[PDB]
Amino acid sequence: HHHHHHGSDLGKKLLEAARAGQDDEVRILMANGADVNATDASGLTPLHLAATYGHLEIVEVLLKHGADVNAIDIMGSTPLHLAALIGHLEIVEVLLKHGADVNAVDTWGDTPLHLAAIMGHLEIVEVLLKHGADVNAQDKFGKTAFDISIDNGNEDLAEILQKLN
Repeated sequence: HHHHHHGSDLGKKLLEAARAGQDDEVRILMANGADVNATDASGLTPLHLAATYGHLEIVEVLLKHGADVNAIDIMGSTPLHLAALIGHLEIVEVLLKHGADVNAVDTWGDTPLHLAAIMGHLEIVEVLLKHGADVNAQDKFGKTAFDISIDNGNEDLAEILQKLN
């Protein structure tokens, strides 16, 4: 007649804390048994959510506790894709330092470089390239980061990418 914590429920709470920036709750939930790699049918893990929503401390805490840096969600996105899309530079850097795959592709063949390019995140583009992003990478639509940048009128970025390559 021993009762136990409800693991699924602690995982759901950990997802909530990671997206909302509740850094102490992240630590407490894992201490009580929450799966660092918890998810739901979306495949967004706590690390995906912390990377999307810009929570640097939480990204660090989750990685220390064994989060999969290269987890993929139902869209094929890794945490690095999401930090690159939303524009969280410091998190891009931390993910790369922990082994994030700089040329990971999502379900449409886009790399983090492609996503930083559409949103015009110049500093992130530079860090990705320094860490090995393939500037010539083509997504499933045949497009490079250069193509995406000029298609969206990101002329400062397109001018940079055209010199590389």
